Amino acid sequence: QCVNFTNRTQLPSAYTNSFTRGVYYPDKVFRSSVLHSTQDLFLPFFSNVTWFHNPVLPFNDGVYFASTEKSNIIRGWIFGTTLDSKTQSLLIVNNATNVVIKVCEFQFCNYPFLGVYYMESEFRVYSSANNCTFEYVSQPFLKNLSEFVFKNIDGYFKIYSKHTPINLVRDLPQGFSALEPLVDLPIGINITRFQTLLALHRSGWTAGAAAYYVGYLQPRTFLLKYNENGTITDAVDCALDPLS
Amino acid sequence: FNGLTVLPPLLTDEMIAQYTSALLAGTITSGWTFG
Amino acid sequence: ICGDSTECSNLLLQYGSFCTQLNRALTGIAVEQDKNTQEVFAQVKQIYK
Amino acid sequence: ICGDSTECSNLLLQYGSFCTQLNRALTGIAVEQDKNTQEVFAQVKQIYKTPPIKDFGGFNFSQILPDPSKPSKRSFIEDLLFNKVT
Amino acid sequence: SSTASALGKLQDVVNQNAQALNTLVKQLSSNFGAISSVLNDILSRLDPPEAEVQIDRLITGRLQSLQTYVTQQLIRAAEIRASANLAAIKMSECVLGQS
Amino acid sequence: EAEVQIDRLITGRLQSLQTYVTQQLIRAAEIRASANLAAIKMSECVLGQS
Amino acid sequence: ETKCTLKSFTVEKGIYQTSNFRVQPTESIVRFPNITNLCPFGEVFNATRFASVYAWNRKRISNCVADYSVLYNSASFSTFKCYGVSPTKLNDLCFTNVYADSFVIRGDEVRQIAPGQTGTIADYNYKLPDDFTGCVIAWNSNNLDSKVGGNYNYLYRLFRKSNLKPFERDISTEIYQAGSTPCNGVKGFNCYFPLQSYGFQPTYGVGYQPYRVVVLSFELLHAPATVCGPKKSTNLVKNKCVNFNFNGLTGTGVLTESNKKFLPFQQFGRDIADTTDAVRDPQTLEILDITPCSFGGVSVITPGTNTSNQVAVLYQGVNCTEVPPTWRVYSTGSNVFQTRAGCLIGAEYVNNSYECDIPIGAGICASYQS
Amino acid sequence: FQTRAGCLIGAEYVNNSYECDIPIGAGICASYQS
Amino acid sequence: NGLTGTGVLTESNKKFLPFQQFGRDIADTTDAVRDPQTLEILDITPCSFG
Ligand SMILES: *[C@@H]1O[C@H](CO)[C@@H](O[C@@H]2O[C@H](CO)[C@@H](O[C@@H]3O[C@H](CO)[C@@H](O)[C@H](O)[C@@H]3O)[C@H](O)[C@H]2NC(C)=O)[C@H](O)[C@H]1NC(C)=O
Ligand SMILES: *[C@@H]1O[C@H](CO)[C@@H](O[C@@H]2O[C@H](CO)[C@@H](O)[C@H](O)[C@H]2NC(C)=O)[C@H](O)[C@H]1NC(C)=O
Ligand SMILES: *[C@@H]1O[C@H](CO)[C@@H](O[C@@H]2O[C@H](CO)[C@@H](O)[C@H](O)[C@H]2NC(C)=O)[C@H](O)[C@H]1NC(C)=O
Ligand SMILES: *[C@@H]1O[C@H](CO)[C@@H](O[C@@H]2O[C@H](CO)[C@@H](O)[C@H](O)[C@H]2NC(C)=O)[C@H](O)[C@H]1NC(C)=O
Ligand SMILES: *[C@@H]1O[C@H](CO)[C@@H](O[C@@H]2O[C@H](CO)[C@@H](O)[C@H](O)[C@H]2NC(C)=O)[C@H](O)[C@H]1NC(C)=O
Ligand SMILES: *[C@@H]1O[C@H](CO)[C@@H](O[C@@H]2O[C@H](CO)[C@@H](O)[C@H](O)[C@H]2NC(C)=O)[C@H](O)[C@H]1NC(C)=O
Ligand SMILES: *[C@@H]1O[C@H](CO)[C@@H](O[C@@H]2O[C@H](CO)[C@@H](O)[C@H](O)[C@H]2NC(C)=O)[C@H](O)[C@H]1NC(C)=O
Ligand SMILES: *[C@@H]1O[C@H](CO)[C@@H](O[C@@H]2O[C@H](CO)[C@@H](O)[C@H](O)[C@H]2NC(C)=O)[C@H](O)[C@H]1NC(C)=O
Ligand SMILES: *[C@@H]1O[C@H](CO)[C@@H](O)[C@H](O)[C@H]1NC(C)=O
Ligand SMILES: *[C@@H]1O[C@H](CO)[C@@H](O)[C@H](O)[C@H]1NC(C)=O
Ligand SMILES: *[C@@H]1O[C@H](CO)[C@@H](O)[C@H](O)[C@H]1NC(C)=O
Ligand SMILES: *[C@@H]1O[C@H](CO)[C@@H](O)[C@H](O)[C@H]1NC(C)=O
Ligand SMILES: *[C@@H]1O[C@H](CO)[C@@H](O)[C@H](O)[C@H]1NC(C)=O
Ligand SMILES: *[C@@H]1O[C@H](CO)[C@@H](O)[C@H](O)[C@H]1NC(C)=O
Repeated sequence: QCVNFTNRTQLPSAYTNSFTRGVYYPDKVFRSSVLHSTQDLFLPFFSNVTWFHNPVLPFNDGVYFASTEKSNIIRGWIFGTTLDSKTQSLLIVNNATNVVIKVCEFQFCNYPFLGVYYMESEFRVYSSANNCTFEYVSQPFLKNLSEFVFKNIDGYFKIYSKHTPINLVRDLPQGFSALEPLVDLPIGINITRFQTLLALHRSGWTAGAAAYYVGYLQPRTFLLKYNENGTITDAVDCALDPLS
Repeated sequence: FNGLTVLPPLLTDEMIAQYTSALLAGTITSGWTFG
Repeated sequence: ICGDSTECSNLLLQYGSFCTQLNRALTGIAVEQDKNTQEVFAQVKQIYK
Repeated sequence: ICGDSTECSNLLLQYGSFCTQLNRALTGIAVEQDKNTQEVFAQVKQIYKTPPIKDFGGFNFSQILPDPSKPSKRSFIEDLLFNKVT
Repeated sequence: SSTASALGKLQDVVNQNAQALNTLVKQLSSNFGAISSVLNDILSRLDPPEAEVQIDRLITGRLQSLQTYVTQQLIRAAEIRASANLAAIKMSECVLGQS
Repeated sequence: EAEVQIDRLITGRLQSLQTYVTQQLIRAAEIRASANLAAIKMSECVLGQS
Repeated sequence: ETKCTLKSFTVEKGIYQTSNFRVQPTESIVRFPNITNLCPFGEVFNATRFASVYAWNRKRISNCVADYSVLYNSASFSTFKCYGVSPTKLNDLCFTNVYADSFVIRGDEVRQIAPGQTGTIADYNYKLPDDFTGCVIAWNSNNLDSKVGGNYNYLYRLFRKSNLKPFERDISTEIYQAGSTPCNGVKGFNCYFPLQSYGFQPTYGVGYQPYRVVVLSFELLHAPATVCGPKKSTNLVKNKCVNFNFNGLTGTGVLTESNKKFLPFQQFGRDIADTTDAVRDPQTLEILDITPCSFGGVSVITPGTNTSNQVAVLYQGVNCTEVPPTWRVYSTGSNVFQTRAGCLIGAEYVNNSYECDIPIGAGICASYQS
Repeated sequence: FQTRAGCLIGAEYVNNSYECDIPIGAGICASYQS
Repeated sequence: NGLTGTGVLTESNKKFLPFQQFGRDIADTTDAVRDPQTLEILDITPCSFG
């Protein structure tokens, strides 16, 4: 259930400075008042990240996603290889009710979306799905900056998240805050490309300021500082600067 | 070499000679008073 | 030890930090040598002629 | 080396007395430390006391003599040294 | 009272001792080629005949580390004793008389 | 078994290196004693009559 | 003991270190998650049809309670051998995310299921990692996987452009170019199909009877435990040196009501070098902190065997509140004393002070008059 | 800069002479003013 | 010609006898080779590290 469109919306993907975003708790072990050095897949400091004002993008090692969103326009995520019923793909949808995750061979047309009716009943993202294995339902994931880290390691899809009230206008904030683990997925899928899902007012779609930040992850070594309460509050990248 | 390195001393031989000359001129002219 | 080999390096990894400990002593030796020479010769404040 | 393991203790036992001279050396070091302090400081036979009234021609050793006010009975400079280094 | 870093010798002696202890205790977390760094696990997992092998690897590694620590301690103690003898001499000549 | 042979080489060269370092430490102690003696001699015989 | 360690029948007046004591643990505590449910092993073991070697059927096992005694006493298993753990301790541990890989292969290739092994299916159909942990089970399946017409359902790869990384699944049936001339996707000279079909026939004897293989792979503390053994939990106690087994994490020490703040995802804690300083119990989900029960060296003070046969025993760095080597005799009514060095038993403190013999520590020293 | 001890990047070589701060080697050493 | 090694190669002024194939200096470290094609004497230096 979907028809093509003519207003070929294009997001002016500019480049901005990553600064110190993309720090997550590596392990499930409490520590306190300690400097711990660990090597893992992170987002290198002071790198460039792509900011958009719905293309298909490679996943590569991992993905850092952020949205300093107002009113929670962004809805869902789609991952896979070819995004078709031939190959297994992954779908995540977080509507006003419980978030729902599936790993299926869904069938997608040119652009999927939820749509809202104005009393809201509208969902025509995909068309068909023949066979699949895993489904999941849990609490919904979501002016406010929402950060997500997506990793695919050893048949485990780790998704970490964080939320922070934000008042700065445009640039990624000059702050530091770790990303607590949120969910693990115990299935291995050949994730290499992914999309994004929105919520348009289907009455004529009106959604153009879909501003969000995207970045890629590389394997590096970090030094982390745990305070008295065991909260990651400071980090130092290694392969950045002779001082570092 | 094979992973071994030799670092140069901080004080070059000319500087060491200069120290010795200073000591020896002082003890010729002043005596022990310069110590 | 490894002579620019990767697998040798990986095998050597599981021995812990022997090499940091080793190389921490040679530095002490070198600093000691410089101090030896300085305290033997630099007995004067000025340079006479 | 073992940490409360009968099996590990039995296995280590067949190495001979590797770690009896280890304890011997450590104890020798500790006794040496006590001897070091004793021979450095205990140069005197009695415990002399400065008189209650002090007039040393004009010199002022107050910063060096112990102050009865402090329960540690350490002088000013000694207090500074003790507080400085950790 | 004001100037800092005036007591470098004592401070760095303490630092060296602390570093030696820290590396010694940290060395307890190395596989040395075995399947684990914790002995209770291999005791609680597998059959004693090969537990002998794994525990032997642990034992040889830990012995090596301990011996190295002890030798370093001996050298440092020799240095400290030399300094203490010098201090006793200086107390005799300079404090108890004019030099 | 390549890793076994590599292990043999590694432990042998580790022993050799450690022995070298220990000998260096002992010799450094000797040289330091000699240097202290030299400093005393040069401060007591050059800078004044002994 | 001083005579024994000093190797003499005469001991001179002095202080000699003899041994060290450790407070013995009392009872034991086993605490496992309260969840109980049978683990579904029948279907993974009694599936009628099995796929080929290059399509080895993988299944994930989690959130179940499993007993391996039934898998142990089963004599029907021709081969039953484990690598990283003893088979008798399987029902004594707790894992998470178990994997079961089942398939049908050649009995002559059963030796190929081993780390650091190269064969035909070991390198071109299914490769084990060198650090494999788990168990391997195999048993004859001629009656099931062999027919008088020959079961050709079982293919296996022969030609590949390269080797296999361990734990892979390859099903790509591309034609193989065996010569300089490119096949251009067309079979012919120097162009052969990599897969070859099994011809399992009951007429063949041993060595050609097809075999059924199941491989169980585990993990070692990489996630919260979800597959515990058939053991049963029990109650917990505090302020006593006991042996504890928190969900497979073994240890010996004294537990206490902890004070630190844990985040909901955090299970346990440590400070420096694998010192687990806190645990959340699987049942109550309460934070407790662990500390090893007291221990320390012991020394003797004797006036000299030439003079008397009375001794004073010092326990180093130990609070005198709990002390009773057995030596309960020096715990009934003998004089006790406390000092910065430790606890002193057999000697009596005195008001007056004077230059002294044998020392003890922290400015306190002893002698013979008692 | 190229010196007897090796090569130095990020430091400017002057003609003056001061007391040594961070001994580099071969008789030359560095300080902070840049 | 089977002698494998890594370094920087230059022309050399050493004089081999008409029957050697390569030289070395001390402690079994190869130092100069003659090319199997042209039969000319080169020199080897290990490229720098530090
Ligand atoms: C996972 O998905 C990725 C793609 O997201 C696969 O990698 C790439 O897959 C394409 C498929 O068309 C390959 O293109 C062609 O592949 C054939 C066979 O490999 C080759 O003969 C052609 O010349 C052409 O390259 C592409 O090569 C391939 N790239 C890599 C680096 O693999 C991947 O195969 C999928 N599976 C896994 C396990 O990653
Ligand atoms: C959108 O919200 C609705 C309302 O909860 C959910 O969709 C269905 O909700 C019913 C009621 O709980 C479930 O029985 C269905 O299984 C849900 N549908 C699916 C496909 O799971 C769900 O939270 C959201 N719908 C999505 C994500 O498709
Ligand atoms: C799920 O449905 C797909 C779509 O049909 C199946 O894929 C093919 O199904 C036909 C059905 O006759 C088979 O002949 C093909 O061999 C199948 N191909 C592949 C690549 O599977 C698929 O088998 C179904 N089942 C699963 C588990 O995916
Ligand atoms: C760790 O968290 C505790 C609370 O769990 C913080 O305690 C605060 O202490 C100050 C000092 O009186 C109080 O004013 C706050 O109200 C306390 N916090 C709460 C939530 O009650 C403690 O400061 C934290 N440690 C840090 C931030 O380093
Ligand atoms: C000898 O010198 C000391 C030096 O401290 C004098 O101490 C003084 O004590 C008074 C009263 O506490 C302080 O107000 C002064 O500041 C101290 N002097 C200094 C320099 O701090 C001590 O009084 C002197 N003894 C005499 C004068 O008999
Ligand atoms: C697979 O099936 C066999 C046979 O059905 C099971 O073997 C058990 O055999 C004993 C005596 O031979 C019977 O009393 C049991 O009833 C059988 N068990 C069952 C579940 O039927 C074998 O246990 C089955 N595999 C597993 C993993 O349970
Ligand atoms: C030995 O243990 C006892 C009991 O814990 C200690 O007695 C406590 O001492 C503290 C102060 O040191 C008091 O505040 C408590 O009231 C005492 N009784 C308790 C806690 O029940 C004793 O101090 C310990 N000995 C040493 C040397 O630490
Ligand atoms: C192989 O031997 C031939 C013999 O003719 C060499 O040919 C000449 O060799 C001389 C001296 O080596 C050179 O000055 C000429 O320039 C060579 N001419 C040609 C046409 O080769 C040849 O150089 C030798 N080496 C090779 C690689 O062929
Ligand atoms: C990458 O980061 C640099 C850092 O300044 C920036 O100038 C550049 O625009 C970014 N993007 C690309 C494509 O180089
Ligand atoms: C097309 O979409 C853009 C982005 O949302 C919007 O600014 C523009 O007004 C739209 N134009 C039409 C004709 O719908
Ligand atoms: C665990 O289960 C037991 C009985 O099955 C129950 O008494 C206990 O309350 C459960 N744990 C929690 C935290 O509820
Ligand atoms: C014990 O002491 C007495 C008196 O000091 C002495 O005569 C005797 O020889 C001593 N015993 C031994 C075995 O030396
Ligand atoms: C001295 O003995 C008295 C008993 O009359 C006791 O109260 C006091 O604590 C003792 N003091 C010392 C230092 O032994
Ligand atoms: C400093 O030394 C260089 C090196 O010879 C010389 O060329 C230059 O004239 C000197 N003076 C100044 C001011 O650079």
